[PDB]
Parts: sequence; structure tokens; C-alpha cells
Amino acid sequence: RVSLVAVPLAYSTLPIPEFKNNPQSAIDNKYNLLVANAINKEPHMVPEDTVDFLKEVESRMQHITQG
Amino acid sequence: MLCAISGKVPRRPVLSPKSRTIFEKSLLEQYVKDTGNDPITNEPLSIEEIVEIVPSAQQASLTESTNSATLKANYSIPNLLTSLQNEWDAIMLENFKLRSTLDSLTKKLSTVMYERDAAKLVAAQLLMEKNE
Amino acid sequence: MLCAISGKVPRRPVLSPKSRTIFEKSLLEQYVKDTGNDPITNEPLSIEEIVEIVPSAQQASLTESTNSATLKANYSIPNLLTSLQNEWDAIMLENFKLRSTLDSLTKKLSTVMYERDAAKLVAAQLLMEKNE
Repeated sequence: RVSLVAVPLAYSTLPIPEFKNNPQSAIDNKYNLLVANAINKEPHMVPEDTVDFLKEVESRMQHITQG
Repeated sequence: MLCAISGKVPRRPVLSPKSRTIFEKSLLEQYVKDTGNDPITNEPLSIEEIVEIVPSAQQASLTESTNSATLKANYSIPNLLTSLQNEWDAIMLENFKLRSTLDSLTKKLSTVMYERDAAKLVAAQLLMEKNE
Repeated sequence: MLCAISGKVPRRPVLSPKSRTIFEKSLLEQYVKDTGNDPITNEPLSIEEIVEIVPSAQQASLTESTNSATLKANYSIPNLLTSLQNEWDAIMLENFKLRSTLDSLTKKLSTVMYERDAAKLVAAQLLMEKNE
């Protein structure tokens, strides 16, 4: 059993953006999936492990943006 | 000196002691009564803390005589009403421009925020798939 | 104008000089005859001091020659002007808040764009390390 957790999109106060018509990358597919979930009001479910990998990715991004 | 809210020359100038800034009395009193804060510093401000600036007699005579001398050429009620309408239109154009820009920027921001979260998710998933 | 005791339009209006307030003559006179005090300030008041207001016969004759159109017109130029001023004040406050918001939103958008690009860089790096 992989427990799924809902990632809270912080953008509840912002208008849902349009779909990308040409999703050339995994990121763009993920973006379209988030947009579809927001349109449907469905939460974006991820494995519980992914939340910890998200925290590590955020730590790497911080080091990048400090330049 | 201009009111920090209206950008016009005030008729009853007041100073906020927090921001040390000049405002029109009515505007500042309304903003404080709504928010309880100074509109610039956002520090808490009361209506009693507002300092009403006393105009010197030369300032009173200048405000009356600038109004008088320049309205004198178009002082007829019909010209006054026409000027009022044109000024309202100018204000409404500015408000519309502001609102339109805010809406466009909000849509763009929403897009970019979705892109950022999508990228964070894809990064975390690649990190998982690499650590398996 | 309303009587401060009854909250109704008085049939014989009087002014108390102490409270500077309108009352019904009978109510005020009786109150004084019983208590010797003004009903709002509780200051001593005498019946001789009460200034009875005369409803001017001119008032009636002036409401005659005010056209029925102008009495049916549920507008007064003072009230229209004050409504326009309250609108102007509100729109000035709105435009101020719009500008402040738009600035904050621009700064936020720039920040989010930097975060997006940092996420994309981390993702691309993990992908490259996964393919090698």
C-alpha cells in the first residue's frame, strides 16, 4: 500500500491558468495535469515519499536562487 | 505638496505621524477607519493621532485665488458641469487601465505559479526514480 | 428635524439653549416643570429660557413655489454633490490600493519566475544524471 497525500496548491486565490497546447516536456505535462485537477477541483495526489523528495528539491532550488 | 492617495493638491491637508506624509483629510480618515493602519507604512494609526495642518493665511488666499483666477475663465455652471464629467471620465479611464493591468498580471502570475509547482513535482519524482 | 425625546417630527418645535437640541414643546416644558433640568445635558433649565421655534409662514410659501417637480425630485444638489464626493473619495482609495497591489504583484511575479527557473534547472540536472 502506497499512501497518497494531496499536495496543497497554494494558488487557491488565483485564477486557473490555461492548458499548454504543446507540452514539450515532463514539466509541461505535470503543469497540464495540475491545471486539469484545478479545473475539476480534484486534489493532486502524490505518494507520501514524494513529499520528502519535494523538500529536498526545494532545498536545492534555494541554493540556486541565492546567486 | 500633493496628497499621497489622490495625487492632487489637498483642501484640508493632514499629516500622518507614522508615515510623516501629507494626505487629504477625508481620504486618510476613511482609510484609517477602514483598515486601522497608515496607508504607506501599514503601521497602526488612529484618527486622533492625525495632525491637521493649519494653512497660513497666505496659503488660504493662494488656494482661493488659484481656484478663483483659473475657474474665472470657465466659471459658468455649464462649463463646471462639463469639466466635472471630463474629469470623471479621466479617472474612470485610469481605474480601468489599473484594473486591466492587475487582471492580466494575475493571470500571468497564476500561470507561472502552476509552472513552478509542476517543475518542483517533476524534480521530486526524478529524484525518487534515481534513488530507487 | 426630529424631537430628541420622541424621535418624531415635532408639532410645536422648541430649542433648548443648553443642549442646542430640538424638542416637542409639551414634552420639554413638562420635563422642565417636573425636573428643572435639560433632558440631554441635565443642566438646569428654566421655561423662560426655552426658545420656541416658529415654523415660518414663509417656509410654507417657499414650499409652494418650489415646483412639485423639485419636491418630488428625491434629490438635493447638496446631497448629489456629497454623493459624488463620496464616490470620488472611494475611487481615489481604490486607485491607490490598485497601484499598491499591482506593485506587490509585479515583485511577486518576478520572484515566482526565479523559483520556476530554479526548479527547472534542478529537474534538468536530475534528468541528465539519470540518463548518464
